[PDB]
Amino acid sequence: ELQKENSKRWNPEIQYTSNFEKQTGVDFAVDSQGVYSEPRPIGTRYLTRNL
Amino acid sequence: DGVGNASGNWHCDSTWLGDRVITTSTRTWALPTYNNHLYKQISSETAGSTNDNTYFGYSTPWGYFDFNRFHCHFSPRDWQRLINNNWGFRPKKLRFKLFNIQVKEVTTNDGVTTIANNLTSTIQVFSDSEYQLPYVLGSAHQGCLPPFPADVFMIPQYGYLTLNNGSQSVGRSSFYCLEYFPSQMLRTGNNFEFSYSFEDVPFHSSYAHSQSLDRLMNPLIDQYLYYLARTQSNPGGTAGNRELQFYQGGPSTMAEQAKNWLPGPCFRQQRVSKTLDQNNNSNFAWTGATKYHLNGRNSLVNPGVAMATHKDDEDRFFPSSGVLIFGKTGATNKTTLENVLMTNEEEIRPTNPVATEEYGIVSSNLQAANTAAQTQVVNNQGALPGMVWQNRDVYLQGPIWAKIPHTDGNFHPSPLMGGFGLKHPPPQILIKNTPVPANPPEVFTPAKFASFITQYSTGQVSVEIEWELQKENSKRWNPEIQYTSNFEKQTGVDFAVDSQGVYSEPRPIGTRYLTRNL
Amino acid sequence: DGVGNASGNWHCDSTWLGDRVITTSTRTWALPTYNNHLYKQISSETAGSTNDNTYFGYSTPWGYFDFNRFHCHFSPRDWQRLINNNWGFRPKKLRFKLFNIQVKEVTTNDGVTTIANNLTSTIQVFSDSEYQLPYVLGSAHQGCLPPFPADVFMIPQYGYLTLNNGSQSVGRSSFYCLEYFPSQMLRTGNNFEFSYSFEDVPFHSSYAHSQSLDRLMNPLIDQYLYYLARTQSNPGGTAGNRELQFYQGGPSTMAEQAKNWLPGPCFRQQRVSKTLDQNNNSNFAWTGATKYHLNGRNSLVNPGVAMATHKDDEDRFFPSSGVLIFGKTGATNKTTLENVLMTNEEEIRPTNPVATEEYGIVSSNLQAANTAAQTQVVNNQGALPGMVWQNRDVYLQGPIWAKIPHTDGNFHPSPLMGGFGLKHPPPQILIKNTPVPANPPEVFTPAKFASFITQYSTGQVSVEIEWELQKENSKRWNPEIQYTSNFEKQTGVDFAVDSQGVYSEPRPIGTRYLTRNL
Amino acid sequence: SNLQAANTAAQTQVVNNQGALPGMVWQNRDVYLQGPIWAKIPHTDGNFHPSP
Amino acid sequence: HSQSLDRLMNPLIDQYLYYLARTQSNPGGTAGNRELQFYQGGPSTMAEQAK
Amino acid sequence: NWLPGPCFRQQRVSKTLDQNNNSNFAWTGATKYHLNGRNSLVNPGVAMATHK
Repeated sequence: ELQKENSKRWNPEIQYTSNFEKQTGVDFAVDSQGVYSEPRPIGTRYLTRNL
Repeated sequence: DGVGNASGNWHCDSTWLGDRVITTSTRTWALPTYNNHLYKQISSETAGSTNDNTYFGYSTPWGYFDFNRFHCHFSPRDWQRLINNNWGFRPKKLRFKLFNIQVKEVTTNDGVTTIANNLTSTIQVFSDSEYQLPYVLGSAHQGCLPPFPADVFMIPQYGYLTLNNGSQSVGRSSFYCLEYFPSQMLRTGNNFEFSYSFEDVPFHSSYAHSQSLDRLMNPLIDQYLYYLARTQSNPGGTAGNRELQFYQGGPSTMAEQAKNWLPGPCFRQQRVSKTLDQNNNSNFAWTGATKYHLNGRNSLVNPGVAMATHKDDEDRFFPSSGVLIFGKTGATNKTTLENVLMTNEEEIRPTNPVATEEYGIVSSNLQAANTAAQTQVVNNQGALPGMVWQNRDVYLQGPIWAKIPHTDGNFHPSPLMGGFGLKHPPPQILIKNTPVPANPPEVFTPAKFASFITQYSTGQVSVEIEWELQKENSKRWNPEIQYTSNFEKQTGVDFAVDSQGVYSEPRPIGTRYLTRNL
Repeated sequence: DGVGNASGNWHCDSTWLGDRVITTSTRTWALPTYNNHLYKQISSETAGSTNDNTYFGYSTPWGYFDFNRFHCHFSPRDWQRLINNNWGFRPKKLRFKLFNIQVKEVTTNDGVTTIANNLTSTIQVFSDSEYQLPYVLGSAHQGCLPPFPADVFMIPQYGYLTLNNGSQSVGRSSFYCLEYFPSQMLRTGNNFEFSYSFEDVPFHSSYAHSQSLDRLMNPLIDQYLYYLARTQSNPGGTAGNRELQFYQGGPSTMAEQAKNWLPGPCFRQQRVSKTLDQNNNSNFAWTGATKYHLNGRNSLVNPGVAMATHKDDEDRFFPSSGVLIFGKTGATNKTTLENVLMTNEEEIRPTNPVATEEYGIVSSNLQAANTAAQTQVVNNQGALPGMVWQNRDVYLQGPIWAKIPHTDGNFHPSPLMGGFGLKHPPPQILIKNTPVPANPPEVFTPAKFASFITQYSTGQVSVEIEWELQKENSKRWNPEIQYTSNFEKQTGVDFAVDSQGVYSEPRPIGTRYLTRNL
Repeated sequence: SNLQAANTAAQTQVVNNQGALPGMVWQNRDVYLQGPIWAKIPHTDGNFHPSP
Repeated sequence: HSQSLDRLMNPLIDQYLYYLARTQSNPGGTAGNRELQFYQGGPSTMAEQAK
Repeated sequence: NWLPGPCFRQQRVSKTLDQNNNSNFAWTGATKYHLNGRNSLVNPGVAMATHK
């Protein structure tokens, strides 16, 4: 069950995003040998809210 | 609904109806233009304040209405009725109105100022009934409806703060435009209205306990439980050798008896006397205070956990920052002791620990044949299974409610200044003058418009609340303590005006007069 | 409907409802008197402009409303929602209102200016819902509803141009009187309204392709088709004699494989670097530009066919006139490079050719035993059977729509600045102050009346649009690129006000963030 | 830590641990794509804010 | 959260509650003798305010 | 995921007279609380285990 956000913030928020520049491999994919890997940890607290 | 028609009447009244009381209030307000119709970023850089005082935020051109004080609704005679005859109370319903709107334009010239009516200007009002804006109420700010009904008041300016790193902002700072809401526009001849329901909340305790927590036994019978009395049986001299002796519950040894209930938590503060030749010759209002620490900043614990002010026979003492302090009539922001009014929470001495003393004593080691026992003083203590405690009182000139912060966990969410803690409190009402531009040039310019006509507005406001009463059901035989007026002659009446026309309140009035068996 | 009654409320909001989003906006305007209630003929003779700049037209006393920009309707947070979660969108319905009208008279005297209310003056509004007047919108003019809702704006003056021969007119030049239309007159207490339906139009592509057009094969298998590989079989030395050798589709030779689809058309422009010590020491902003030729005049190709800005690793380059350029906060009309904001169309590199490079190579002759082969570089190319291409992106601070010219033929009528091309666009709304003559003489004169009272008017405007969303349906396993805010500390917030009260937009924001398999 | 007087300076003590006090508000720990989802609360007589 | 717990006030208005500011009123030198002085909630003193 | 309960540590006393210290500490070295200027033995208090 999802709880949707209902914010009146005027300016844009912080969002989780992928890399933009060139690398040797893709994050969250396999390498030339067939091994899956996860680069970093990903949390959940990106949107904001008035305490 | 025109220029020559009133859109509301005056309603100031009180109606006691058994288990309910209904109050109604009406006042006259005035609203200037704030910030020149601009939003402005504010910071602590202008202040040159310290790291603890560092802040980053915004200021807006809107005002807001504030009636979060008991004297906005109760007159002193009504407060006396309530606190002398009831054990508890709480709010039920609210109703709000704005009527008889007037808008004026101001022209200054040659040092002569003129004022005329503007019949076609509007104002903008809305309620934040979904709690999307920062809730700025509930911080004990000035700008309330005045206690005396014949007084005219000025509406305060609205602003807020967001996250900062020094005098900087961070990527999580939020900016808010209030014009991004739906508002209702009012010319003269229009009015505004809304109603609200209070969620279910506990009654405020308007009583004092008439027993103490360590004296809940029968003083004539003994107990069937033993306690360790002696360890070194001394027959009279130094020849006392080891022996274990256990006693039986007795009336004289009230303390040496099994109990069932502990006192509440503590956060021990510094003691300060009302005698300058009793306090230490040093400045320790900040270095020796009680603080908390959050994100590299310090902040005074003010007022904090509800504790008793002083013990028996020690009324001249008080904690550094553990009481509410109001000011007498016409005081400055920087003031001495004979011009302030301090409260007393010494009616909760039966259950809550004294603020300036320690909680208790615990052990620190394990004694042996050749090691004496050791103890350690407990100057702070959180919740333990078995604890009971009271809350802080409310005053005729104090706050009514606070908004509980939306978090994952809280613990006993009573606001520490006193009042009713609400997850969905009465919403903020914001009001503004609609800008009227002066004459623009006759050739188009994209430059930002900045020439305006000076305006302000005035009108009437009313607010009405229904409260639920809890009546007392006591079998006390002898008479009780009651709040009462003076009997002897003075120069003036308390809670009235003087020869110059100034209203004043002499003392603070609490609620805990009737008693109750703990 | 009187002097003391508001005829509308404030409505600024957004409502996301699944496959639709509805936006609403309200602003405050001011309208001066233009031209002294006169129509005037204008020409390039006063300018002393060149043959290319020669023009002949008219100017009118009417103003007009303009909201053909995305930030008139979307706030930056809403634009972020839209571009981070959707593959496409398009407009559906429109609604327009004008309310709370106020008219004022201005008296100047002794250097003292006074302003009073005129309760019996009117204004004149109408919509050109049959498209009989020249459509002046859709040329990226200033005079829009401001991006920040708390800003007051001035309405622009309306005029148009017709056919000219130098600074002269010809027998086919058209003059237009706007009073020759039916309008609606509004005193204070009246309001105005109309609605419109958008014709059926394609969704805007809010995605970037994740494959390229020359890489649509399987990289493990070979083809069943041969291509000519060698012509002079060289066994290692200069003794190579004639021989025809054909190869088979291989993974290494991706380019040497039969395909099915060509890139789009091109109109190759000049390359300009962001390094002054990399650009040539000469002025070539006009002599070496890309132009078209129409009726003896030249005109810059600006911005023109949608092409990619730069190739890989070459982000410091850009075409001379092949991108959109906005200005930072508070810039003049003549400006240097560190005060402008340039866009990047490099996300259409998978299908569209780079702007500053050539299309391809073709042959020029017929080789023989004693004639070497020759080629020729193709710097321009129209449509060929097999071509696929993308359109230019839209920006939060760019235009929304354009009117397609009524002609006999067009080709892919997407407007070259970006947006939705419409044969029946939202009509122009024109507004004017009704003239109030001063006191005439007391003896009749046929001479033309020329004494008027100075007036201007102010009021509120609102506009509401409903958009249709196309949701994304992707099976990508790894995460996508998303527009995001800064994370570290700065002095101010992006898309907010500074300490002086000025709103500003730091960067341009496009729409192509999510991806899609070509 | 003490009670100051005319001839006694004030003293303090640093609080390195603290349980629940009336008035406290707090957040919980975040969850991660590669972390646990749930835990079983132990069957006892009392708990306090049983978030794992 | 986009606000902090010690910054939930309005930064333009003052409070109607006093706090103990000084104990040894120093007129500038070492001749400061005992005196109790109470202040009023101010924007600069965010920490010195009832919460 | 789970911590033990609260504590109010008390003095240890052995059932061997030649193991307990040669002194009377049934009141001076006890565990008390303080309420309105009076002291009172914490008896029995928070539920804790008797011995290890």
